[PDB]
Amino acid sequence: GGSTRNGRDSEAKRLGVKRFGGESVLAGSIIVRQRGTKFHAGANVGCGRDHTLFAKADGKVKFEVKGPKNRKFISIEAE
Amino acid sequence: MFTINAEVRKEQGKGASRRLRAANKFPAIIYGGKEAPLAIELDHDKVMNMQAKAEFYSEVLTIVVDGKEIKVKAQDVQRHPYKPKLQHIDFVRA
Amino acid sequence: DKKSARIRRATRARRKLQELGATRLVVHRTPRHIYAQVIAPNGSEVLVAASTVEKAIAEQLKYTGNKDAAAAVGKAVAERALEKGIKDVSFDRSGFQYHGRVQALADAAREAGLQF
Amino acid sequence: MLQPKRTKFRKMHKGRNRGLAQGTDVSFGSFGLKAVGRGRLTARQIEAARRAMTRAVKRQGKIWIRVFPDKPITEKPLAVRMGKGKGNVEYWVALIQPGKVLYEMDGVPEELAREAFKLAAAKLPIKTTFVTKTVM
Amino acid sequence: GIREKIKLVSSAGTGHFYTTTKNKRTKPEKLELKKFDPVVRQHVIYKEAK
Amino acid sequence: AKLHDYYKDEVVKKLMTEFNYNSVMQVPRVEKITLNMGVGEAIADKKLLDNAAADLAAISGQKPLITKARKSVAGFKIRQGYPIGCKVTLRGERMWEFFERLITIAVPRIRDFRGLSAKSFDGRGNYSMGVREQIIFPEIDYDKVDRVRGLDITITTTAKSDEEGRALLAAFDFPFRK
RNA sequence: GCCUGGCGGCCGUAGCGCGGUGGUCCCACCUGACCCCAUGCCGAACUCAGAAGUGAAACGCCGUAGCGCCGAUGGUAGUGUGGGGUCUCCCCAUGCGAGAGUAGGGAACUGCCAGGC
RNA sequence: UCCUCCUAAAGAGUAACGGAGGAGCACGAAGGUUGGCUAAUCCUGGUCGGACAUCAGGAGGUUAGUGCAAUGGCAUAAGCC
Repeated sequence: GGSTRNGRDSEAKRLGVKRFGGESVLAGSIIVRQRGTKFHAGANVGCGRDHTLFAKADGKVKFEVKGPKNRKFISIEAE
Repeated sequence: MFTINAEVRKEQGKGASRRLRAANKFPAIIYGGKEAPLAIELDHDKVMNMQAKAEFYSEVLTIVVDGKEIKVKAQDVQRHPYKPKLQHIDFVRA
Repeated sequence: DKKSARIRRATRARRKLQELGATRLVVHRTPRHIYAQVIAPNGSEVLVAASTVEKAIAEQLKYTGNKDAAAAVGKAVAERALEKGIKDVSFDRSGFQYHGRVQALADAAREAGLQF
Repeated sequence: MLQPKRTKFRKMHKGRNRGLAQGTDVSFGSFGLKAVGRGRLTARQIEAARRAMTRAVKRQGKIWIRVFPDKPITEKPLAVRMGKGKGNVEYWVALIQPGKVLYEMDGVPEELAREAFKLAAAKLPIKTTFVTKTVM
Repeated sequence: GIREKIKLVSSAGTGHFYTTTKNKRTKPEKLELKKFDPVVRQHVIYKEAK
Repeated sequence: AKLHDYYKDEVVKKLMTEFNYNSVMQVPRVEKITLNMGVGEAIADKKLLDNAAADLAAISGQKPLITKARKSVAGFKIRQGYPIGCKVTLRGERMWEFFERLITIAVPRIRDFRGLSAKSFDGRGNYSMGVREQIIFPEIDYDKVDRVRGLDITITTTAKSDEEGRALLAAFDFPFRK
């Protein structure tokens, strides 16, 4: 028969890279599709809707593993 | 008795180990849990004949390095996948 | 386990207050006593504490772990908080309901001057 | 025989054959037919070598088959052009790397095992060797 | 496409309206909601459909 | 009065005096016993609520739980769960009252137990009782409903009773006096 | 110094199992419930008022490696660059270098406040 | 035309008449908030309950569930009231 169909996305991964000086609201990890690979806990709580993680203060990205579940968190720390 | 004459390893790594196997010798390691492990090389044909002797694994062996007798026991043997020869032995201090 | 269920109830508001950087007035309630702790937003050091097991509070009360005891502990913790000079704390239920001794402690802190 | 009862997916990618095999030791039996060289072992070749073994040992002792044909191989029919989808699944192979013990044997004398392994090796495409159980 | 488009008309006397969808097979009653009327700048009742 | 019996007897005199055992918190305690009903896929019945609310509102004025499914998994066409049972778990003083009224109906009059009532055997700690015979009813109409006390009553019991069981108290069926 | 409670840090060298141990200091079960309140019934739970009783359960502490968990050294697989046999796969120089196993470790450590001895 | 996975080479992207599946909706609650709660499965005693209807106990730990495909999620639950 026939089985040749596919969808499209054009980004699916992080943009902030833990040295990245992201200001204001830059999407640190857009189209993660989900709050579980990365959580936002440094600059308050990101993860608005479609779980896009974004900065809330002008500063450097921070990647870290916290919690009892060994979950990965994106933080924003000041320069 | 099972005495093996062994030499210490000047260089470690995959290239050095393949150079040993090209020169018809093979690497080995001795560890005891009380002091630092010692990396040695062995004469492959002699240690092969001691493999073919079936009592190689049960009893206590004697490795001579620099004139020093070390009482060991064969823990595991890394064998070549499709040839009779053998690549690596680890010895636990007995 | 009742303590584990209480921690599961408390955890959502505890992490929400941790993310806001809020100084938490937490309350612990037992059948015998009630405890109040104003804790700095880092969560590691306790700024102000007032307990029913403290003898100065406990000697004035007919029964420890009463609603009157909860009001006395809330008044005491708000008095020591205003003596320390800190204000604008956020109240943590710590898994309990806002009812009875917990509500009485928070109402006494609000009356004595600790604003939420 | 030796086609799997179910598969998660009907067809696979072609892939490439790996470096060296896992399962080089003689584990269950006392003698083994180790592989020296790469190739794909068809289920029909596996069955033919098994029958040669079993009749050579006269259905005595016990024989282990350590490999399984879990990869479907598709072939296009005759006089059809390229494209128009992937072809129909025709037969099943096991990817063999050097050092893979293919068969195992126990309960027989060693020379009878060698004769049975030689008659199986005459049916297999890849070069094989006789191996014996070794303690480590 | 069983759901069909309806209006919600302000009860504050203005011409302002919202639009939404509703299925009359399961919800035949008229939908009433307190919505913001930007002409009046207050939250008022919105009920009437097209 | 059975709560006063539990507080009073078998505990306080002899084992307290001669040879000490550790705790009245360690001796087994009767927790909330329960009763359940098991009606079919019909929803139109009111008889289940009638009997359970009668046994509850002979003293109280409350209603039983109408239970649909704890499991919420159905082999029928509707997976959501139809209301197909009643629950009354007994409670404190009313628990002891219901246990006492069950004893004072079943025990002192030999009516129910013909032969050996224990036929299905396994070990792990279950006592459900289904009489299938109407033992008591509070109204003047003794038996007008379709249900004949087929409901199960669950008592949880480590059925061993070893020391004074095999000493003097077995179970069986000879009413005697002093 | 010891024990207990609360809030953390760190998240299996942190847990589970087995055995022992603690009591109107503290905490748990526990007493009662019209009343502050709640059960689609449930003073189970949530609450409130607390004369007695035991720590039995839970919880805390200690011991035990049985299971989880961590885990080298050496070797192997892979691979960047350059070169070489190649029919579909490898080899050499050099750089990086696992995973699984092995020896072994492991019955957490720590900060603030409060209470009793 | 749109969505999900793989191909796709550990950033994004990436073709074939390549390998598999779905969508052209639904919901005024199936949205918001507050308060509360935790599954699948297995072993047992009892009314047609029989292997699976409903209770009670134990084991287990998310093997469940998500309005609908697949993927990534989810216990502070986004799962249930």
